[PDB]
Amino acid sequence: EGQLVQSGAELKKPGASVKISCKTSGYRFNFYHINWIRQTAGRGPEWMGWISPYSGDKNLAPAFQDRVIMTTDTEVPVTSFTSTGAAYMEIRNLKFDDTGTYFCAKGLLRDGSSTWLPYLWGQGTLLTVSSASTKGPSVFPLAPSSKSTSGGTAALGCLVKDYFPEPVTVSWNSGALTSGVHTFPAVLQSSGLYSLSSVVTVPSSSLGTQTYICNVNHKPSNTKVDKRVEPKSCDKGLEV
Amino acid sequence: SVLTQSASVSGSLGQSVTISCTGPNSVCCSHKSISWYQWPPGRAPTLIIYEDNERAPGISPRFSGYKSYWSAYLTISDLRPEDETTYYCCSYTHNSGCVFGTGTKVSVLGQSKANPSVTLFPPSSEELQANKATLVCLISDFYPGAVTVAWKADSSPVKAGVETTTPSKQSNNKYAASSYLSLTPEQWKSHRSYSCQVTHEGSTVEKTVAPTE
Amino acid sequence: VFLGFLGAAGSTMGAASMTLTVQARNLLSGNPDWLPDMTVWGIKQLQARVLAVERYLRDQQLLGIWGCSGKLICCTNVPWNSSWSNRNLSEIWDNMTWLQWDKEISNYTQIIYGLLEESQNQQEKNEQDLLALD
Amino acid sequence: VFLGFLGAAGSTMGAASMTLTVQARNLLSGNPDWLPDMTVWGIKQLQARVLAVERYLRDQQLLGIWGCSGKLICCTNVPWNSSWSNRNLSEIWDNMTWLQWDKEISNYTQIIYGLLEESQNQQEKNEQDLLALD
Ligand SMILES: *[C@@H]1O[C@H](CO)[C@@H](O[C@@H]2O[C@H](CO)[C@@H](O[C@@H]3O[C@H](CO[C@H]4O[C@H](CO)[C@@H](O)[C@H](O)[C@@H]4O)[C@@H](O)[C@H](O[C@H]4O[C@H](CO)[C@@H](O)[C@H](O)[C@@H]4O)[C@@H]3O)[C@H](O)[C@H]2NC(C)=O)[C@H](O)[C@H]1NC(C)=O
Ligand SMILES: *[C@@H]1O[C@H](CO)[C@@H](O)[C@H](O)[C@H]1NC(C)=O
Ligand SMILES: *[C@@H]1O[C@H](CO)[C@@H](O)[C@H](O)[C@H]1NC(C)=O
Ligand SMILES: *[C@@H]1O[C@H](CO)[C@@H](O)[C@H](O)[C@H]1NC(C)=O
Ligand SMILES: *[C@@H]1O[C@H](CO)[C@@H](O)[C@H](O)[C@H]1NC(C)=O
Ligand SMILES: *[C@@H]1O[C@H](CO)[C@@H](O)[C@H](O)[C@H]1NC(C)=O
Repeated sequence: EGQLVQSGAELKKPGASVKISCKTSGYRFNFYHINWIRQTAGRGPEWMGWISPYSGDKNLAPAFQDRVIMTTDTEVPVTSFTSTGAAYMEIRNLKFDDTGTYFCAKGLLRDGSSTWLPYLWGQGTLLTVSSASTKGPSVFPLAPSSKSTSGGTAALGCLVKDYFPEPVTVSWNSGALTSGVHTFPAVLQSSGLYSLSSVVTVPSSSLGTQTYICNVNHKPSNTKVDKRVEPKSCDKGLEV
Repeated sequence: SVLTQSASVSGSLGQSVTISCTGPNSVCCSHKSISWYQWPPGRAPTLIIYEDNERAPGISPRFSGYKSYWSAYLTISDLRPEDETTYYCCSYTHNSGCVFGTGTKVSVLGQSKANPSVTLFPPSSEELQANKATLVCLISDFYPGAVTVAWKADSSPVKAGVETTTPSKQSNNKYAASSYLSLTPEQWKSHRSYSCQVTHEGSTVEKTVAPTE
Repeated sequence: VFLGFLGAAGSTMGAASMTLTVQARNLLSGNPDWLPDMTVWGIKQLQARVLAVERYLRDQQLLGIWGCSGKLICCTNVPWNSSWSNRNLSEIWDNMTWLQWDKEISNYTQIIYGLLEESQNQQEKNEQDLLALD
Repeated sequence: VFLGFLGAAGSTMGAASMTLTVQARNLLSGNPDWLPDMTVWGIKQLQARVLAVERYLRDQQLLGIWGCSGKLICCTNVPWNSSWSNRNLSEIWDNMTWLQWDKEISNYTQIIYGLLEESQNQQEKNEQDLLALD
């Protein structure tokens, strides 16, 4: 029942350093090794290294012997079988090849030939090594569109445009709407801009009984945009 | 990665499929343990085969492994629609870390094809306040991973401001993509109708809007 | 590794199997010498160390009625049931403690004793009697 | 058929042999819990359940000194004597109870224990020692 949580998204410059957390729960933190593996589009995935919270024994890749430093706290036992530890990792000498999604995971077994093998993975943490600046997004509403004229389904969403740092998560009506929520990936402009959209398929009869507000939460820039999509349609297939 | 796998692998419905995994003399894929990873790109992967032909708990016995003297093999019986994703192999020891391979994309065909859903959007009034214009062409629920999108201003081709995404797998075992067209208010006012054409491998869906309507 | 009495309570079942004599030798003889003759206080601890040997003899009767009898490791002929802990090998002996094991078996543990006392010696002995005449 | 504890007291010896564990499991553990500390009344029942285990251990010593040792059915190498119950097979196991059997054997029962304790392990063990060197 180990439900691990990593750190948040951060933006850094080349040659600087960044520290990523790896908070655990639901299992004995000192009973398993903690692996760390990255995923960069330049060289695919690469195993970075594992560490032992119990015996204090770490093991890195010879390419990460100088720039990666992994630390662990002592576990905080909640019950006789549950503890809440933490595993941090600092990486220095940031280059362009160290841009991607990083992971920490739980060791496999406590004894045998494959003990440290990663079984329970974290959700991940994306890092972008760039000398550019943090720029907030520009959030627009989307006009409703017909999806099935005979069925009567509308499609309305929000448009996040032109943000340089890490991507953004969006909720609907303070997270009260999950049915029909479909989120599109970001773009890559020639200047290095990222921009995406999100949409939801709403009933055409749901125009005087429900209200749809999209909530954009850009964390590296520490901004939030709450937009109200107008129920007035403009697609000729949707007014019916 | 000196650990070389198969290039790109397809398959049929309800049949078997085989994926290779081998490499360098140091990496002879012999006195070392081999594991397999089902990797949905951008989501949570899954361990299916560990240290040898022994599979992970909960894995259906449709999967199996084999280890020769110079390479490792992955065998998949009874191909399912949810098996259509990329797999990876790793070689390791008890103390060394993981060594990923080149990769092997898997495409299980013989399934029911999907008629696409292509929808066209104009810029709204708030974007008319922003002095820009963006046509939105959304594509979803199409089976083959290949689409070609063309933008036509008054049925005349457009090359600047044309952006088209990559095919992305819908969680319902279908595919999804999109394409945008950036235009200026002068080029938005000086035309009659705008067209987004998506040429399918067996059809073609075109949507036409107009700034006057 | 020894680690003394109960040293492998949190280790794997395989590593804990390496210290069976250690847990066995310290449970039966915690000998108190009751040479002083003190009236009402002796009956309580005497009842205690008598119920101790009563429980020990109950365990010994359970380990004698089965085909197993040596106070050691032993194998039987009752097949393991897939309904009981749907797990493979090496998953049990290398990432599990005897405590959690008995906890997961506690739901189905009561019928295993019956399958060991009846499906074995109530038929194994009878087969031994009808196959020892030739 | 089970018929519970002592269910086959009037049945044949063959049918009664089908319920050995039933009579064996209920004689050793009639466990009373003596947690309350009551003065003069505890010594009587304590002496009772101590003499119980003393008699049980006497029976276990008698069943250990013989070539038999498993608390089950067992065969020996002492021949049956025609003077003891001049009866054929199937006449005993199909028209006789263990009560009447022990009654008829009670006249000659005392020497059978001696023939089992001396004519067996006082010579079987010695033959085992002088035939295990090769
Ligand atoms: C309390 O709980 C903790 C955490 O669960 C346990 O710690 C784990 O202990 C096990 C063994 O008991 C560890 O498993 C082993 O890792 C060893 C690491 O190896 C070597 O090399 C480094 C240098 O990089 C040295 O520093 C180190 O000392 C070692 O020399 C492996 O060598 C072990 O392998 C053995 O078993 C295989 C079986 O296939 C043999 O083939 C090998 O030859 C070798 O004999 C083993 O894999 C594990 O790493 C520990 N940490 C975890 C799980 O996070 C404690 O043991 C436990 N204590 C008690 C008393 O229960
Ligand atoms: C031990 O690890 C394996 C694989 O990581 C897991 O399936 C199993 O449930 C673990 N054991 C326990 C008792 O959780
Ligand atoms: C396992 O147990 C179930 C129910 O207890 C029973 O129906 C089944 O026959 C058993 N199987 C084996 C192989 O013991
Ligand atoms: C091994 O595990 C698989 C999947 O959990 C299960 O189907 C199979 O019955 C198990 N086999 C044994 C022998 O436990
Ligand atoms: C039977 O017993 C009698 C007297 O007890 C004895 O004389 C005789 O030798 C015995 N025979 C056998 C075969 O034991
Ligand atoms: C049982 O029956 C047989 C034959 O009818 C008889 O010889 C024998 O004595 C009987 N058993 C008893 C104990 O009387």
